[PDB]
Amino acid sequence: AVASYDYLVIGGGSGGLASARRAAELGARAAVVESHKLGGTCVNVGCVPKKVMWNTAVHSEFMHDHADYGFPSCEGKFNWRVIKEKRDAYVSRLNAIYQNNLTKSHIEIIRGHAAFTSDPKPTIEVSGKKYTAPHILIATGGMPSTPHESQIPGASLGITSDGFFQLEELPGRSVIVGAGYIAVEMAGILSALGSKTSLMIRHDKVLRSFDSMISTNCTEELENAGVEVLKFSQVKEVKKTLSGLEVSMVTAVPGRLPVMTMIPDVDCLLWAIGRVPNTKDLSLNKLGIQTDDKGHIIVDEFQNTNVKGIYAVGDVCGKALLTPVAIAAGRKLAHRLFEYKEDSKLDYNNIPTVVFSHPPIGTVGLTEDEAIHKYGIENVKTYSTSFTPMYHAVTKRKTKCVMKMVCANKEEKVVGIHMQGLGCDEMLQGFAVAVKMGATKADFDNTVAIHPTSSEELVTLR
Amino acid sequence: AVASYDYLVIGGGSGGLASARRAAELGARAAVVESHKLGGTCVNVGCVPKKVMWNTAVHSEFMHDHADYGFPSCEGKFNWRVIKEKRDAYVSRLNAIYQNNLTKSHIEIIRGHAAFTSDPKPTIEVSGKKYTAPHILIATGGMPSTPHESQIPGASLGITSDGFFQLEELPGRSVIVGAGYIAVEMAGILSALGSKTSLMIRHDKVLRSFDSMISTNCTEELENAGVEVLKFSQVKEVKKTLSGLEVSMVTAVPGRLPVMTMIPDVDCLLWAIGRVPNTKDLSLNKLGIQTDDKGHIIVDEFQNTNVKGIYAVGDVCGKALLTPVAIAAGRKLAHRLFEYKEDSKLDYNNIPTVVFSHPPIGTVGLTEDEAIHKYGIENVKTYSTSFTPMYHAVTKRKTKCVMKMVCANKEEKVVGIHMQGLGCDEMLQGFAVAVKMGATKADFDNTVAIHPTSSEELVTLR
Ligand SMILES: Cc1cc2nc3c(=O)[nH]c(=O)nc-3n(C[C@H](O)[C@H](O)[C@H](O)COP(=O)(O)OP(=O)(O)OC[C@H]3O[C@@H](n4cnc5c(N)ncnc54)[C@H](O)[C@@H]3O)c2cc1C
Ligand SMILES: Cc1cc2nc3c(=O)[nH]c(=O)nc-3n(C[C@H](O)[C@H](O)[C@H](O)COP(=O)(O)OP(=O)(O)OC[C@H]3O[C@@H](n4cnc5c(N)ncnc54)[C@H](O)[C@@H]3O)c2cc1C
Ligand SMILES: *SC[C@H](NC(=O)CC[C@H](N)C(=O)O)C(=O)NCC(=O)O
Ligand SMILES: *SC[C@H](NC(=O)CC[C@H](N)C(=O)O)C(=O)NCC(=O)O
Repeated sequence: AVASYDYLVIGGGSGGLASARRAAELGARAAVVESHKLGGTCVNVGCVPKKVMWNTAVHSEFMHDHADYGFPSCEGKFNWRVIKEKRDAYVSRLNAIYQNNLTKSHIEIIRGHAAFTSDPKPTIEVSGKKYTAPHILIATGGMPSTPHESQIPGASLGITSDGFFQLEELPGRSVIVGAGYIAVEMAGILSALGSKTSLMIRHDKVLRSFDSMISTNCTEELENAGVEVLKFSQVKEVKKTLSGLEVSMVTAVPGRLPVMTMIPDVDCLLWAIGRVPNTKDLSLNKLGIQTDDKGHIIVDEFQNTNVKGIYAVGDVCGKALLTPVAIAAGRKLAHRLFEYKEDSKLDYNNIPTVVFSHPPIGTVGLTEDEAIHKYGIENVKTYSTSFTPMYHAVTKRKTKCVMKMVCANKEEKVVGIHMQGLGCDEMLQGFAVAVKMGATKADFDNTVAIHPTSSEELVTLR
Repeated sequence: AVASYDYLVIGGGSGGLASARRAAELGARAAVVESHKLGGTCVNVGCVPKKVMWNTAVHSEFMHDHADYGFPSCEGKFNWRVIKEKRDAYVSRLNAIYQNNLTKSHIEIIRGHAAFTSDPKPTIEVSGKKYTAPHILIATGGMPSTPHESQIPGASLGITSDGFFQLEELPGRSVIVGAGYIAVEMAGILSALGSKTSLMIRHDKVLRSFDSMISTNCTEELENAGVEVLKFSQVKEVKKTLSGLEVSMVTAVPGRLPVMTMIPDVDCLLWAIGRVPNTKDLSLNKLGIQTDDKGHIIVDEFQNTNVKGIYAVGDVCGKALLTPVAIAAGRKLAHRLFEYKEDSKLDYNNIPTVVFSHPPIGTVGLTEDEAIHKYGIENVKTYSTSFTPMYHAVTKRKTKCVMKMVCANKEEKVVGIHMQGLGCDEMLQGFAVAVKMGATKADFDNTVAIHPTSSEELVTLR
């Protein structure tokens, strides 16, 4: 027997939840399949617990300033277990909320692991029961990458971001491998909270896909906060020792000779080297659904797979791996399918990003170099500033704020905004709305500043 | 003898500095007259020292959360003298910077008090020396209002915001009189830093000129932080006592009878009841320059006075009493006069405001009621939310975030944004650029959210 629905969603994370909820608002008879915990990566091992830990780190960093602001110093050690328990309770509250959001919307929850069957009409099986719909969304997300043993013997002795959220104590000594935003965020949290932390990167700077100003500044800020940035460095082997692990590293700086270094007494080795899509056990081959060589589901601009009636959104597709992107793509898809809006799709240009470094980073649009490639060097003008926020006027510890505006053509259309500094996490959203609207530099300069803030610096560049 | 300039600016605060510096860039031979300290109210007794004290208060409030975030509590008393000295040093650094900005621009600094003379050609005298120009800008600012003794005997025993910045110790007991932003900010700082604080207001709520949602929320947040809000209350008399002052108050709540209350043992009585323009000793009558009954210089939309070749900007005109407004009006005036741009003027609509309450307030555009008056009730739609920021997921202390979007007509043009919450101080600027550009609700909803932030709530209202 086969149960039929209007909409079957595989995965109860950001993209699947949002798409199912919007489809149900439009009248669809929907079901969500979930093998683990509702909320997916965002709620359980991603956005939310990361942010709680960032808030904890931020608090610690600021308290380094308590005597400078007139208070007796706070000479106190952090207790990781206290915040771990509170973080876990919050996650549990969210799991309950998202379950209720589906129930209240009359969306069926199917608990178990879905795979496709060979039925020519697309059908899935979950725990030996079959389900079909004219519309099936694959929203199964991804998972952290780990090196293979054949490449890096002992790599399984390391953990990933998933294991980070299972830690019950602060590691004394941490080595984070990677140079992307997850690596940066994890290193900054562990160091702020008192771990002796190193960040191992393949080149000279972190965040190399970001604007050059951000890549440079973020690297410098990491070092100024006490993160040891191990440049031009790669892990060759990991061994268990009486104390933690020993990491064998090769460093090969341009202009120097390669050198092997052992890093002893490592408590936490964290691989933050990429993400792999969760498609291996879906039985995609039974329907000929197209993937790349990494396992990502291939889609068009409307989130269609190569198979009629099958769609994919979110991290499983490998493009713009953010919660709001999964959500927006899922909602736009629901309006296309169930409101019949044939042009409903997500625009992947001008998606804003925040990285929860110390201080945070915000970016939207094109890097300076991307704009030069697109528009021509003679047709791009940048404006930038660097300053110390007035929060630090009275402190011995310092952080900087850097801002860059990238403008194109005679009208100076704002095609990119890039910044790092106190407040940049909350500052970016509104600027992203202006950029999406096609703001020019004149539109910024025509807006009266708010004083005293960091944000006014973006409307007073000259 | 009379020295001639292209541009004479009376007052070296925000408006005068900015206008003189822009005129000099355009080639004007300019001079600034200043009787006290360069930087005016902004640097010396306003924006900057207020913000330092807000940062100090904010730090204190957050440290109330230190144990909840896993650290041993910070059981420590504040030392006002520590931050007072650091604040004063910062002010001195700024005085030196603005002096240098004028010198580097080849702007003459004339030290002393200016007044007009009776010369038919507009001329000023400073320390017995006369100066003239075809263009004279009056940018003399204002000062705090204090009640007259004939109205409130003993009112001179109180202080104003000026005296707040001279305090050398934390008052044990403070009573702040007023219901506008300065009163709110001063009460919140004094209470956060440990003073037993009352805020005395004439009606039921603070910030009555702001959107109703903000007025309500700000009042509630003050009370939840421990500020005693004395509603429907007015000072009748002040007397010196062996301990501080005794404030005689009359309270007259609608539906109840009036009652007299003595408030004993008050260390600081702070009048925050308004601002008066600094025009009494300018000898404006010698040239027939027009003022209102409160002393404000009357201007047109181009900052012209009623006398050819004489202009006014900033607080002396009584409209939109903010530093960036003075600056922008002064710069626009310089382009009009010295670049010959006859349409160069400041648009006073859609000026954004932040109030440094706890948490901060941001607003731009029309209140809901102003929009209903302008557009008609049937043509205004509001969207709002209220939530607890995730910073407080792990804390026993709570603050709320409230947000309101005011939309007009079928297209839902965003004509007002109003919020209070963590981050709102840095969040508003970019939204103000969108509003100034004529954003509609669709423009907001077309912008991809940034997660997890408070700011995303403004682009996901339904
Ligand atoms: C450490 C970390 C920090 C991050 N920080 C941020 C950030 O600050 N902001 C941001 O916007 N993004 C951030 N992200 C990215 C964001 O979490 C992801 O982009 C988003 O969760 C992806 O949503 P999704 O719906 O594609 O997949 P997921 O949320 O991963 O959901 C997929 C769901 O499918 C389920 N599932 C998988 N296969 C099956 C199957 N066959 N049958 C049934 N169920 C199945 C899984 O159990 C899971 O619940 C972060 C991620 C990580 C790991
Ligand atoms: C407590 C407080 C907090 C504030 N908070 C903020 C805030 O957070 N953000 C914001 O944008 N605004 C804030 N403001 C308002 C802002 O400070 C003022 O709007 C701005 O300083 C006004 O600038 P101005 O140039 O008009 O006048 P002023 O800065 O007052 O400058 C006038 C100058 O003229 C000089 N002067 C006066 N008469 C003469 C004379 N005849 N001859 C020579 N010199 C003379 C004075 O000494 C002074 O230096 C605050 C103000 C106060 C008091
Ligand atoms: S961490 C869980 C995610 N929540 C959000 O990203 C907030 C979404 C906004 N409230 C919005 O866009 O409405 C999530 O996965 N949400 C799925 C959902 O259905 O909201
Ligand atoms: S508190 C002194 C004031 N500074 C600002 O308001 C910052 C101004 C911005 N940097 C800008 O608009 O450029 C001030 O009074 N400034 C006068 C000046 O000439 O900047």
